[PDB]
Amino acid sequence: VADRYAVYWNSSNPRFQRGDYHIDVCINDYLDVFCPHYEDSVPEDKTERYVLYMVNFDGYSACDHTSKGFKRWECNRPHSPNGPLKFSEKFQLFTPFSLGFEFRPGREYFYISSAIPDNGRRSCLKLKVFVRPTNSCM
Amino acid sequence: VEETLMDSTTATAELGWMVHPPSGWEEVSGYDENMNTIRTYQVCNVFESSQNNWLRTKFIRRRGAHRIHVEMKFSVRDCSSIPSVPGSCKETFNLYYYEADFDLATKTFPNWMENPWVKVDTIAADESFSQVDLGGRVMKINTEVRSFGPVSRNGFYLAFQDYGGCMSLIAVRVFYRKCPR
Ligand SMILES: *[C@@H]1O[C@H](CO)[C@@H](O[C@@H]2O[C@H](CO)[C@@H](O[C@@H]3O[C@H](CO)[C@@H](O)[C@H](O)[C@H]3NC(C)=O)[C@H](O)[C@H]2NC(C)=O)[C@H](O)[C@H]1NC(C)=O
Ligand SMILES: [Zn+2]
Repeated sequence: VADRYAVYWNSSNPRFQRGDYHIDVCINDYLDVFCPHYEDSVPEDKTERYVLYMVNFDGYSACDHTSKGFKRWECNRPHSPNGPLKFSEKFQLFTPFSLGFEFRPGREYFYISSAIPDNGRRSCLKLKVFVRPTNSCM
Repeated sequence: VEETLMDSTTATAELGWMVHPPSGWEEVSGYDENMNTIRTYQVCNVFESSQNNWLRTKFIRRRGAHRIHVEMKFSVRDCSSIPSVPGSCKETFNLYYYEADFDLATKTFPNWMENPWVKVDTIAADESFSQVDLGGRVMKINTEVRSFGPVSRNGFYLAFQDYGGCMSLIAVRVFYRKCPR
């Protein structure tokens, strides 16, 4: 893309339906997660809600955050005002805030979600982020 | 007695504060001392020389105050805990203010320098963070309060200047005292 990568986190997105959604980024690039958004004319039953976790590979592979991940974001507002609720992650080297999140060139990071109304925790929506080595990034 | 003129923690939206150099301060999601979600600002260009990063708040209505108090909550990373240590890394930032009868601030309007901006002080942290801890965050957020008082105009802006540090401006609370006595 460019420097910011938009990810529409919903089951209708063909990118997630193919199950291998991943993005190649460089340090300081951003990830913008767009939560499922529905107009007010929806019974909130077909409305998707998720809790997003940052997990390790095994957690990513099994769709399980337990003992292998951190709760990251909550898509709990399917009727937010100005468009879809949005969460952003900057692939920075050093966090200016205590135990914040740091990333390193040449490493892979993973995110998975579990539906709030719960569907079965089976084939979760997931995303792999590959932070490119310094040699690749310009 | 205390009257709040502005409090970044009650935003419940986006702060939208002005950043002179876009490559400097940036708005990011953060946490309060009592473990709560708020909007914060951070800068960490420790690999770039000649840093002079500015951050400007919205126009703040005076509401009958002359003596303004600024409560700042922040975290500053220890320059020695950051691998490539050039020597320009710093752990302090300056606070300034600029009063005006109207908003009028644009993106260039009030020059970004000590000249038109009045310096309140150079803020230092009593506790910089490197890592430590072995159970969870419990204490690492600094709290510094300063005052200034020429303020006679309808409102004023506040500005924070970074010059090569790695820090996070967690919260800013502005208030004045209108003693009933
Ligand atoms: C589920 O995921 C879908 C796939 O990502 C989402 O579809 C995308 O919705 C976006 C709207 O936020 C579109 O982006 C732009 O939106 C603006 C509206 O302000 C339009 O004008 C633009 O034309 C449109 N495209 C751009 C970037 O110019 C995406 O285009 C659209 N993707 C496609 C092609 O399907 C769904 O919104 C999302 N739905 C749920 C359930 O939340
Ligand atoms: Zn790839």
